[PDB]
Amino acid sequence: QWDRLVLNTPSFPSNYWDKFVKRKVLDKHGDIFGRERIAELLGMDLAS
Amino acid sequence: MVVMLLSLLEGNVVNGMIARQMVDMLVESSSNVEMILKFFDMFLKLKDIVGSEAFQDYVTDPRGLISKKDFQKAMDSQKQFTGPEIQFLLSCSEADENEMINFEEFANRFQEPARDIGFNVAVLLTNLSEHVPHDPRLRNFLELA
Repeated sequence: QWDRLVLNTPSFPSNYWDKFVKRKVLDKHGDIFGRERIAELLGMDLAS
Repeated sequence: MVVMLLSLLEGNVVNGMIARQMVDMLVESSSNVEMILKFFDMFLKLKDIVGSEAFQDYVTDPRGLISKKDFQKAMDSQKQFTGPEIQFLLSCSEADENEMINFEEFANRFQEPARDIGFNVAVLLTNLSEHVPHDPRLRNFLELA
């Protein structure tokens, strides 16, 4: 419930060897959540 | 039919003559088995997608109905079925006024009667796979089912 905060933060994968984990999660769950709810939840912009 | 096949497979040793004959049966009737398995998994994934929140937000009418074009584009955004599968689902779905579809009834129409035959096919495939190991053709049937 407290890790919910860093879902949408742009500095989520900092201090961690993987920085594209957000993109990988987006790629594997866009087919389920329309990619827009994933963008909103994990705090990216698709066009950006 | 699947009950007869299971009864024939009963009492069969690993890599038995009857088991090999049934595998040759399956590779002879590959296309038919693929169509049947595709039917079952297509309606299973259809029931899963009907309950998905993406399809829920695609649904807009307050009368619990999804349009034909909205239905097609929702399954396109899910990107789980191929195009002919989308057309087949559209054909199977009921067409009300202005091509209006009841997703709940469409999902729950073919799941109760097909449950028993799907379970029996699963039993047959599991029995065949666990009694005939190292079989690429039966592995292909497992991947399809």
